[PDB]
Amino acid sequence: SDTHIFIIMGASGDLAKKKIYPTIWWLFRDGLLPENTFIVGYARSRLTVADIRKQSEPFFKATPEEKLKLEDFFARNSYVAGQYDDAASYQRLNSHMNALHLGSQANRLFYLALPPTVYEAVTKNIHESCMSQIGWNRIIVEKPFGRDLQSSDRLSNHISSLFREDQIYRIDHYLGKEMVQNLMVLRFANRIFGPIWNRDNIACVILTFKEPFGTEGRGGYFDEFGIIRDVMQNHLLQMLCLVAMEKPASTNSDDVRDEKVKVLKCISEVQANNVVLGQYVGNPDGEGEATKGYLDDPTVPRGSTTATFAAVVLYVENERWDGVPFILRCGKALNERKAEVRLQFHDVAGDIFHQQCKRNELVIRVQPNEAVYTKMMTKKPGMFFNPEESELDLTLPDAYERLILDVFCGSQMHFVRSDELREAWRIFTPLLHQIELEKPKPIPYIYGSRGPTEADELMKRVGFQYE
Amino acid sequence: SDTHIFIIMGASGDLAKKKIYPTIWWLFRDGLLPENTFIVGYARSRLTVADIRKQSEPFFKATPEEKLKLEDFFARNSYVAGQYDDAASYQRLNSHMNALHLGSQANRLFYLALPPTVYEAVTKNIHESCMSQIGWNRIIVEKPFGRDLQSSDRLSNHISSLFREDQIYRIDHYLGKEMVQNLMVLRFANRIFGPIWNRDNIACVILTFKEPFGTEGRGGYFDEFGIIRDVMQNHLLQMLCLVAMEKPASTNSDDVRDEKVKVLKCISEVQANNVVLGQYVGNPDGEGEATKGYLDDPTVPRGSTTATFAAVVLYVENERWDGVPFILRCGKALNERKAEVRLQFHDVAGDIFHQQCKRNELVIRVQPNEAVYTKMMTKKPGMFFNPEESELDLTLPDAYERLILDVFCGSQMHFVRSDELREAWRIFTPLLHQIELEKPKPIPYIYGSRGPTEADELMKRVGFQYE
Amino acid sequence: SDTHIFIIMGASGDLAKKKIYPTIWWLFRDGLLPENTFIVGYARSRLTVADIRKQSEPFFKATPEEKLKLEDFFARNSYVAGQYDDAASYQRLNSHMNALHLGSQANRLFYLALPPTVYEAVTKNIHESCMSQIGWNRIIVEKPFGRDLQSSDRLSNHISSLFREDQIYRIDHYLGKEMVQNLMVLRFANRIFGPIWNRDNIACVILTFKEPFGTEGRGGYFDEFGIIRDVMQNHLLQMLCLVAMEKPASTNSDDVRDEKVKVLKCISEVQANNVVLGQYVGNPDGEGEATKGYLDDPTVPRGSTTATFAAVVLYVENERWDGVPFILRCGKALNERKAEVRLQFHDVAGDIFHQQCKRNELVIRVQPNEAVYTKMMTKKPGMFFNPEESELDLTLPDAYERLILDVFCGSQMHFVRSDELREAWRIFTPLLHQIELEKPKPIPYIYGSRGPTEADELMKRVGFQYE
Amino acid sequence: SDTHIFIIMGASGDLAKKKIYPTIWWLFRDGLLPENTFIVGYARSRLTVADIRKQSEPFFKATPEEKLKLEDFFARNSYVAGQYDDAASYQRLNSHMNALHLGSQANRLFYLALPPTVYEAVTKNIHESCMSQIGWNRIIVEKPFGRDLQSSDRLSNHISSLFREDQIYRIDHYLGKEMVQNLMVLRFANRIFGPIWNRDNIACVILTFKEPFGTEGRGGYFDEFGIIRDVMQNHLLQMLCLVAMEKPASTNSDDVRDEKVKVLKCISEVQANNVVLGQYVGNPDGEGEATKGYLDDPTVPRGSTTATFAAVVLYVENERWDGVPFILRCGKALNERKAEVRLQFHDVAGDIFHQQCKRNELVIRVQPNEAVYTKMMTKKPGMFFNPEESELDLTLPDAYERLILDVFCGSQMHFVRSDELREAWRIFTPLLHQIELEKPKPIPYIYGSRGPTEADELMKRVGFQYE
Repeated sequence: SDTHIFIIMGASGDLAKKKIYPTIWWLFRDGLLPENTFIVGYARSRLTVADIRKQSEPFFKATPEEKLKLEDFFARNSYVAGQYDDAASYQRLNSHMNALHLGSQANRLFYLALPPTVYEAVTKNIHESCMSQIGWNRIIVEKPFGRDLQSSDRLSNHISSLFREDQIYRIDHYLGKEMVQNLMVLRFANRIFGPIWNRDNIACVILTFKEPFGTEGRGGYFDEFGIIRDVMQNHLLQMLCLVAMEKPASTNSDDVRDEKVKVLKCISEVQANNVVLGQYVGNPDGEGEATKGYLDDPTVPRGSTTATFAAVVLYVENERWDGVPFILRCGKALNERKAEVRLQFHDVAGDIFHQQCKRNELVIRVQPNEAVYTKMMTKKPGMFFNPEESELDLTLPDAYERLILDVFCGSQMHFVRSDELREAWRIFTPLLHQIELEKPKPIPYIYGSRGPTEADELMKRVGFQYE
Repeated sequence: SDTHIFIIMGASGDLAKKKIYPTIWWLFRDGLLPENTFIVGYARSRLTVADIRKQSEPFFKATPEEKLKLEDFFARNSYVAGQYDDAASYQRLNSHMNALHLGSQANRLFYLALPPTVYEAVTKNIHESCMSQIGWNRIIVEKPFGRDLQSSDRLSNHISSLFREDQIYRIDHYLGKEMVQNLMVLRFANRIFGPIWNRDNIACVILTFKEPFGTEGRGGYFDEFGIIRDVMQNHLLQMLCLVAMEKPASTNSDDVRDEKVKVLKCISEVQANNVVLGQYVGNPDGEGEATKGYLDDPTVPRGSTTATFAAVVLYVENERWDGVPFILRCGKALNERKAEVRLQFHDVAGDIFHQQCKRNELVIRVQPNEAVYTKMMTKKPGMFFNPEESELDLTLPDAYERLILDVFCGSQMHFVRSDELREAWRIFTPLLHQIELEKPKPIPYIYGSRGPTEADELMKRVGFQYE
Repeated sequence: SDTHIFIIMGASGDLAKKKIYPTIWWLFRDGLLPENTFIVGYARSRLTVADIRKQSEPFFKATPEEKLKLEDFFARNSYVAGQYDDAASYQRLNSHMNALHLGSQANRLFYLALPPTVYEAVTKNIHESCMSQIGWNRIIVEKPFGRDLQSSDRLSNHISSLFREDQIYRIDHYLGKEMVQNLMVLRFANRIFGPIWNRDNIACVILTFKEPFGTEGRGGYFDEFGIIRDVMQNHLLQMLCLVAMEKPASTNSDDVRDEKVKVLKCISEVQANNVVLGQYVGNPDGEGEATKGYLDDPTVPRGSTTATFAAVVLYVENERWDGVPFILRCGKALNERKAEVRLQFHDVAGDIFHQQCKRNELVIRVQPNEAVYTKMMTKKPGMFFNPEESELDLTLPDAYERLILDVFCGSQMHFVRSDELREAWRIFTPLLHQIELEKPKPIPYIYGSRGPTEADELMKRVGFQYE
Repeated sequence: SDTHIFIIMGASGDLAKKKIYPTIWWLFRDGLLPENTFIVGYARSRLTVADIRKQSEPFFKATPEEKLKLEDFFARNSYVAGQYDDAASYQRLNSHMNALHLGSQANRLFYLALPPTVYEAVTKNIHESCMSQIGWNRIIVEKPFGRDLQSSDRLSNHISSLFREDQIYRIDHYLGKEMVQNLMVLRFANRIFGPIWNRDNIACVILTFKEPFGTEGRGGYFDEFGIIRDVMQNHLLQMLCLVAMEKPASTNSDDVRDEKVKVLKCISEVQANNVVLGQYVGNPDGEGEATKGYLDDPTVPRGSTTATFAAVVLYVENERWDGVPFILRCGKALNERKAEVRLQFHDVAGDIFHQQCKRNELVIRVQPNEAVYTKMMTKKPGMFFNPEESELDLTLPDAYERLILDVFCGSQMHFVRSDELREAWRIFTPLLHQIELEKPKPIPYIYGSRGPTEADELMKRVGFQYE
């Protein structure tokens, strides 16, 4: 009902032209955005709505059946050209927004789709210039959230001195939000999985994020950060919080993020003896990009110690998870594209089936195909007592569209908080400093393989049983 | 490899010609019996193998493809005519076995398919004359096992003074042996269902055995015993033992029957305030037998207070099942054929889903259409935290063939023991004495219904939350 | 070192001269305060240090041995005469504080011991002038913290707009801090009482606070608040939070108050059917004040429905405490002085001792005679299996001295938080509004009795088994 | 009434005159024996009541006050001289017993206090001649119950072919029967110790039986058996059964021995890698027998590897005790006399006390100075959250008198059964056969020390945390 404005900061950027504009396109096409919604593209380069349309339509996946809808979408679009650290551009932007249908009363939604080196300046100018005095104001902040505990604290302190937590929306591109809700309903609305969700029954927790592609083209951008900062400290650790949390007081966003930050407070700093780092190398038997390793990219500096694979074992030190390993295994250039939560349960206390029993498993897969199945054992049909391992299944805008829909709706549950981010960086900062100080050489693994075998050895050591 | 003999006592009886000969037919046809197996029918009236063929073939369900195999099977059988209480006849039958290929060294298997009023004489004569000195001897005792604690005690004392527990096989026609193994493997090989199998999680247990037909023709025989002795005293109580048993020390038959009798030893005597007794009456809407009531059968004595339906709540007072109701609901002429084990779980402690969750259920249906499925809630596809109830499935000679194969193989796990049988009557004897002493009037219910609503009121009172 | 200043707001009040001067005197006498500490009294009446001496010496309970040390303590005292709502008075008080040894660098602590209506002006004036620019500043706020959710929210919002939670110290005079630490260590450092601290084992929780004396003198002031607001809203509910809290992430003050707030957030509003209200009436026999009832006090308004006793059942609707009653029983003019936490455990699952077992209890008595004892069953010596009830013991400035020491050391664990207080008032606000709207008549009970019988009936109804 | 006869088989032996006659003295002196109790000594040497008096009075420990009652006890006694393998002597004994006041109607109770090589003939002669046709018959059998599985099965099969389990009373001199009942009431009547009695909480179980003296003169008798067959196979393993048993269906003896044998069936055979065997050596610094080693005894054969100390770790592979070690530590000539049960509990999940908490323990000391106490952490009084470990106590004929009283009363709970003994010998037979075949050398330890250090290393290896 209320009129809204979708503000794309740095709309000329690659991310804005490939993932955000198509994602508001698909959201307006499906009728999910509020009826009165305006898109204002703001960047440094002087462009028009026609230029943005021309440069973004290939990624729109447009069809001839909806050219009228496409024209309606682009009639709601607007562009303002200005520097990110020049105030005059910001009051020009604010005057443009006020020069709209109920622009002053409109709810303003900022998306910061620009390099993080200017987040300070952009947030400083937005607070003084482009706020709305009637409707709410919300900024979407993209990763990276700094690289250390100190930098993350300084950016978070700046933003929280300007905004409040109700206005900060730190987005996580890899959070499905549907399998997360499946997790919460499964382990919180069912008594089957309630009492068994603790130390006494679960042996280990494996949180996986594999990508079959390396760092083609954009290897220099990945070099400065590494796979830990890329995936593990934010996405896999948020999945750890969702898996290991206590039952919240309610399904409110704050009541869930409190449980997540409480789980984070129980995790101690990472020790390097529980970390296996890998770096993919070219495959001689490959066909395309498989024949080029991480160091083969001309944008990667020579002798780069950046790891494209990492397996890290964490321990949530509370009553429910003390001593249970949490193996965060993520890496690039692996054999498949997988992202799942895997729980191995303990062997049954007292075996009457002559060591034929296997550990029960509960897998919550997000990528490529969503599934929730339990690998438990049922009796093999016949005339004889032996269990057999059987896979039993227990289970549409994608993750990004629904995340933007949460930002519109104000559901901040699936976004990392400030204290949550501080604990997430506290867990990993000493290990990252040690890695970037000593520069230990990562274990090379072949492109398309399963990663270094030392990661498998570490998983064996911590108490993981693989068939 | 070793030769076997299958002795059918009372082969001229209805039970033999209707259930036994087809069952051994299906066991021999499927190539499951030992190759050297002899069948020796014995009854009072003078018959031959040809007479048995003429009276039995329509119930064989044979096909023209296997008429040669049928001829081979009937060239293997034999008949002996003699009284059940004459030593000379038993000596003749023993000689008849001795006049067979390796007959003296054969394993002898006696099935008691004759009225229980003469078991006292028949077992005595069998022990006196027909016993085997080399091969094992096994007798299969058909229900009824007496009418109360005293009659069952005297019969069991006689049989155990003659034979040992390794030789007694008290058969349960309604026991699947397929879903029982599924139960044991499900709850004993899986940690998913291990910790939750107790008071803290399971709210109530429903053990159901319904039949869509009444007591046509043979209602007079049912009159003297009633539905309690007919189904509930033995079959439903064995199912209760299998559900409530502790994990045995091994998969041995004795190690399982010890747990069964231990479970029976902690069930108090049945009180009349936990029992709902009903009698099916005609459904004037008719259709067939439905328009004839229990008392409308001329074979039933006038003014018969025999209950064709019974709902009884039992409490296994031990550390695992204290306070958890065990509702045995069995009846005749009900709405459908069903035999299932249903476990309601408690509501989740602390509801963050606005009273939308329902009690989880684990259902182990024995017949028809064997299945093991849990009613647990998944996330409703959509946009919000909405739980919806979903049925998730977790799952070949019939039961009688697999039970006769148990007697052949010596597996005595699914047969009731003497101490187990004595505990079964100590739980039901006071109630039955009260019923046939005071002679209460059962609540009449229409043919084809779900039973008297007083049973539903009883289940609701004891803690069964029916949605 | 690090010189301190202890500013006692309201130096002429009864609370000051009767409890605060003795407490700080005992703190210095025991050598517990920092060596450099100054006590600056401030009130409206023109007084001196000698007037403070003459008005407060009866209550120091001093001895002639330490009269020199008493003189030393009074040599560190001072008085400032100024109105509570005069800016010049606070300016001269700030100048007086600066006119001390290392005064500007001193840590300032203001004890607000003045009537509730004046906090609004006093906090504002203190924040305007009397703040310290170098050392820390802390305020100690005496109850009442408003009369309902609205008044408490107003006062808390004012104070939080002025001060931060690190500076607000809401004092609870009834909180032992010695048996509370014993409770936390007992239930968090021991595996004996760890697993059993949940629904599955605990039947009901009784939190008790009884006084043997009535409302002599201070009767009209008690009239406007009632026993609920006086004791149950703050002290008994904090005891409930301590009993029902999960294990905090650490022993830090914030980590404990977070668990306390999470416990409070899981408690629904109090219903009038779970409340029993009593009002003590004069015991005809008596000896003294027992002859005088609540309305017999001339200062109590006629026809007062104020309850001097209250029994309230609370339910913490979370995973650990769903369905477990929390019976808060507080009252005045009862049979004995008592303040204890009593935990009844369930009956043992399966009784093999012929119903001779009583429910196990864990009692943590705070006053009188601080003790921790559990009532479990031990075998009666002899030749028989006859268990018998046995009491087994499981277990220094007073509570107020250690509470002021907490404010000096900054240990804010034992002080209620703004959100904690908001939740506490949210729980009780509808019930109190109904009480002072409908004006129910409390059940009159004899002075020196155990309270109205309806409280015992309520405990019996909710599941309390009294031997 | 119901006249009783106490037959001491082999009354001329050391065991009778040193332990049994004083025990019946103390039983009749305290008025615990039935009033019509006759004592009949029977052995080879031609003796009289006066001679038994002369040889046994020094061990009677009587007083001149009760010297009058002494004759009354000796006025009920009688003696028969006969060989143990002569039917004429046993017929004479039967006639002598029949030549008593209501001797034919009397209850006959035989004590077998004669060498085990003669038991086979003695039991046969008793069953042939001396059995009672009216009252009950009970035989008390002394250890050893054979040397291994084969001999024990032979003896038990012989006795069971002669007598039934209601007549066989296998005595255990070291079973207190007083602290065992305390343990049962503690863990079965209380929920404080109920849910914590499993894998999830208990880390290890230590079963101790120490003696400060070595083989004094009877080293030759101990040489053929060893400390395993001496104490560990029978007494410590019965303690293991009592600790690890599930809650019986009742307090009946049969229901308890059923659980004991069920626990025994869940114990795998002992492996030599979980066994530490020791042999004590003389201590130069000693004064008396401490200076003489095991091999220094002339009655001990030269080059004897008989173990006088043994530390053995067992595992009860069932649902409640999977992976929990059961360390049986017994030895002779140790530092102190002790026989206790110690249960170490796991570390609390999540330490908020900075690695200060120690594992909770529950100690049930049987001898000396019977006591039950828990070592659990309570807060150290002061100004800090630091717990301290404290010992909190949870707590008359001696053990042998109460055991004979159990035999008289028919309480068979504390006597080992046939199948119990079968499982007990099955557990230890492979290890003992390996010991007697390979003949390993035990680790020498100093007389009066704590035992070999390898035992401590084994306890630390299996999971025992020593402070």
